[PDB]
This record gives sequence, structure tokens and C-alpha cells, in this order.
Amino acid sequence: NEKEKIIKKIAQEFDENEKLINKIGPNIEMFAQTINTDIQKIEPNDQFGINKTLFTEKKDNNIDFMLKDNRLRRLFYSSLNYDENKIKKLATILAQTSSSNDYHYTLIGLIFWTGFKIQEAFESAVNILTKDEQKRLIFNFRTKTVKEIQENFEKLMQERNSWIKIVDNIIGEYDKNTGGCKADGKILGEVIRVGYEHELDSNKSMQILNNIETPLKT
Repeated sequence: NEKEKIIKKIAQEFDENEKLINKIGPNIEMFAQTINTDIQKIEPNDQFGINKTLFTEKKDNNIDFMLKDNRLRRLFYSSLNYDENKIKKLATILAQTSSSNDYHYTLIGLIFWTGFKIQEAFESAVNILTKDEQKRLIFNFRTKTVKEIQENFEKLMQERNSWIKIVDNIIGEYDKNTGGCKADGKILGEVIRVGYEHELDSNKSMQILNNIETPLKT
């Protein structure tokens, strides 16, 4: 009954893994469907204002990636739950920022970058955690690993939500007219830089992803 002992433990690990997975499984299925629905959307011809008429080509690499690639623009739109009004409003707000040293272009770029990188990490995690993979986790992994993965997934969900809140706060400065930024594109750039540049962080997302990926290659 070394056998009986091991069998009881295995049955308990299946039971507890399943509860951990059941916490994220319904969500992942919804997110996968939502992602597919966003991918199928027709982008408007104006690209919600994220085009070369409003953001000059060749000022920032991350701006240029957005101007050039509709799939990176789709990621950025999905990073904001494809809220069209919000996307258009942000784009309008950004296209009127200004500065002396052109740094506003770097800030614009890091905003676009942060959004498409967070959504890319999020969608990769969603795409990796298929039903088959979830079943693989339940039946073949120690409960400690399954817990780390489930909680790292919830962490990634939160990163994404904190990113949305940053954008909401940036729009909020403009709506409040902080420092009279509505009338001055330089004031607006500085409002956004000082309030929010340090807040931008797609590195954390991508590390959380890597920590979900590395146990899975087992």
C-alpha cells in the first residue's frame, strides 16, 4: 500500500487541479471568442485616427510599426477592449501633443508599444491555455505548478486592466483640462509624460507570460 498511498495523493491532485483550472477556464473560453471576434472586425479606412495624416511617419519606431502593420493596430485596439470611441478619443488626444525636443513622439510610441505588447502577451497566454492544455495540466502536473500558472494568468488579466486604467486616466486629464492642456499641446505632452510614462510597463506582462510558458514545455 505504497500504491494505495500514491493513488490517494494523485486523486487529490486531480480534484484540486480541476478547481484551480475551473477558476480561469470559463474566462479563457470567453477571451478566445472575443479575440477571434476582434480579428474578424473590419478596420475603418481612417484607422481611428492612427494614420500618417495625424502622426508623422519616421519620428518614432513604435509609431511607424503602428502605421505600417494592421495586426499591431488590431492588438492595440483589443488592448482597450476594442472600445471604438475610446480608441478614437485617445488617438485624437495623442495627435495634438507637442514638445520642444520631440520627446512627445517617443511617449506616443511607448503608449502604442505598451498596449500592443500587453495584448500580445495576454493573447499568447490565452492561446497556450487551450482546453487540451488545461486537461493536460489537471492530469499530469503537481498542484503547486497548476496554482502558479492559474495565479500568473489572473496576474496577466490584472496587468491588462491596469493598462486600461492608465489610458482612462490619460483621457481623464484631457477631460479635466489639467493645466489647460486642452489649449496647449506642450502642456498636454508634459501632463501625460509626468503623470504616466513611469506607469507604462509591458515588461511585467511579458515576464508573467514567460513564467506561464516555462512550466508548460515539460
